[PDB]
Amino acid sequence: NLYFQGMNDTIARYFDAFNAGDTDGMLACLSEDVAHHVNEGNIRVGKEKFAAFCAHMSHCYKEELTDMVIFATPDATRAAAEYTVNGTYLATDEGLPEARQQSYKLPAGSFFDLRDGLITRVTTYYNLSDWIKQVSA
Amino acid sequence: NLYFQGMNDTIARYFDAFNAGDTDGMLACLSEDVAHHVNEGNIRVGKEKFAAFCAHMSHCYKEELTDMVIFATPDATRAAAEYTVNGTYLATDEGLPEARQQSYKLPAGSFFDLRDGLITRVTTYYNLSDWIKQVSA
Ligand SMILES: [Ca+2]
Repeated sequence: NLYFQGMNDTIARYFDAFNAGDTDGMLACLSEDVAHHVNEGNIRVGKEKFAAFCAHMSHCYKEELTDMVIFATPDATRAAAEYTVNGTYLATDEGLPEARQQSYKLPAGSFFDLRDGLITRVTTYYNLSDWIKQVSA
Repeated sequence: NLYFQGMNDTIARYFDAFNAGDTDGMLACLSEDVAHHVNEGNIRVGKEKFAAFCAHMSHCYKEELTDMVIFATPDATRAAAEYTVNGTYLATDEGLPEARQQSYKLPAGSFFDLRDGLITRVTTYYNLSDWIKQVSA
């Protein structure tokens, strides 16, 4: 059971870009065939969809990630991170509770597939019911 | 880029025990103060609760985990695992759909804290909406 940094630098860049509000930096970390596995949702393929997804998030939420742990990996083609999402609910996300600038804080995690240093798959996990409880009410 | 070896394979033992249906083996991987995060509002602490929880699972589901990838930190105090859950829904779990021996397959992920080689925290995520869709079919 050997572990190393693998392609973790890409994962670091990705999250750093997120915290900077830099979608361009995030997109730069992704392969053209990127499969985004939406929590409690569907699988969205490609950068056009990803950019749209980011825009949507940018409208609804203002967030910063803290307590970031990017795990050592047994395989350069895989990665994992656990962290804390801190945010403000700026504008109502369709189907979710009404936004009134609620403050929230939630544990989260992400798993990835990589190919040659680019993320080919991203799966983000968090407890949606927990979040809903915080913003409802 | 250097490597390290995680010699104490507590996480692997834990999942191996799970697969073998050996709750004793799972319990042995945990600290007396283990915090089982079902959700924010519901953190079950200790081995008595965990054993009851396994009995509950044992009643409702039969599952095997495959495609296991385990991640670590150099200090050995944090870990993550991504895998595939393959099961049969044996008996109804309160608030979930009716059990009819439906088969299901879905990805899942777990995050752990460890101290002195024992699991002190366990959190597991998966696409619940997807699961519900699968068993409702
Ligand atoms: Ca046993």
